[PDB]
Amino acid sequence: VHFHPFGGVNFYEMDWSLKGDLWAHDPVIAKEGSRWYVFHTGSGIQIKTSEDGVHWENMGWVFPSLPDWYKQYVPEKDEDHLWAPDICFYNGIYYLYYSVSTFGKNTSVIGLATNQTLDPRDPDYEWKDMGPVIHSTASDNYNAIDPNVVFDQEGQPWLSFGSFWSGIQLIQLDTETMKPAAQAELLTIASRGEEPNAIAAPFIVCRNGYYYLFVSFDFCCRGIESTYKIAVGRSKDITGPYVDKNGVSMMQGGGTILDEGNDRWIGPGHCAVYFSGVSAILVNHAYDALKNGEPTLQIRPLYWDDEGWPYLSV
Ligand SMILES: OC[C@@H]1O[C@@H](OC[C@@H]2O[C@@H](OC[C@@H]3O[C@H](O)[C@H](O)[C@H]3O)[C@H](O)[C@H]2O)[C@H](O)[C@H]1O
Ligand SMILES: [Ca+2]
Repeated sequence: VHFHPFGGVNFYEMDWSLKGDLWAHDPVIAKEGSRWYVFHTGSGIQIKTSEDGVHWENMGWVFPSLPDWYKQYVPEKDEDHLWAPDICFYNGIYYLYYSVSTFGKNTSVIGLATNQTLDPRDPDYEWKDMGPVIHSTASDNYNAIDPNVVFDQEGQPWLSFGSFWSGIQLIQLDTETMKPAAQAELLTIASRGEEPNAIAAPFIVCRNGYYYLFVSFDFCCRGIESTYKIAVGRSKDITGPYVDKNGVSMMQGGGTILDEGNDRWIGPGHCAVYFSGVSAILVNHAYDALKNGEPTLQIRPLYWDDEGWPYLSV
């Protein structure tokens, strides 16, 4: 994946029993040179770095504070937390999308920050505030949070996002601005078909002509009472229709469960999928039943069966 490069590494031959600073919620990963980076929900977007991918250490944050334009979309937040960042590399620039919102509301906005590099040791390092990308108001039937960018095979960039309300959205982005055209159409591509509509954190990857939409089912943010589950569906075309192993549409509650968690790692959710050669990994957070339900970073190798469906190794 050109926008999610990982050099010459085989994820299947790596040790993924993490150590270090592992507190994380809604993580994504990137690798530049010999450094690994994890971005996740928190004050101005939290950052962690690693030399091997096993030992992680906190590495500050993207923004010192919240850009002033946030107030145009979200009531004064005594909170300085930015949610669910997404990272991709395009034309020598790193694009970091993130969310600004208030828990339980859809008065939200997805912003964009760019940088020439992820390494603060490099003089070119500077996270630039490139403003809002797309937003939602209380009157809209979608929620503008949980962004994820994916370039289809044709090299066309797309932004998927959404949490509750009508569900998962999809919209084309322009290659020049990496923001949707003013007239781009917003497409709904997945929904539990229930009320509330507990589906969020979309992440799309293309593998052998198929587009896989990974999403999070049910509830986050409740410690040991979280019920998050990772589900997946696929489509021949990026616009859909995405369907699960049973042929059921993801617009009607369809979705093949990849991980529902257990009594030790509660509600695994908000995943990210990355490739390297034939290997792949699944990244997400899960609540630690042994540590007061604290959100913990998880990275596991992700395999694929002969029928083309993903599955985490035992
Ligand atoms: O930091 C994690 C963050 O939260 C995830 O979604 C949780 C929030 O609740 C969602 O809506 C819950 C309820 O459903 C109805 O629509 C009610 O009106 C509403 O309160 C919101 O979309 C989220 O703010 C996100 O996936 C993740 O970014
Ligand atoms: Ca995400």
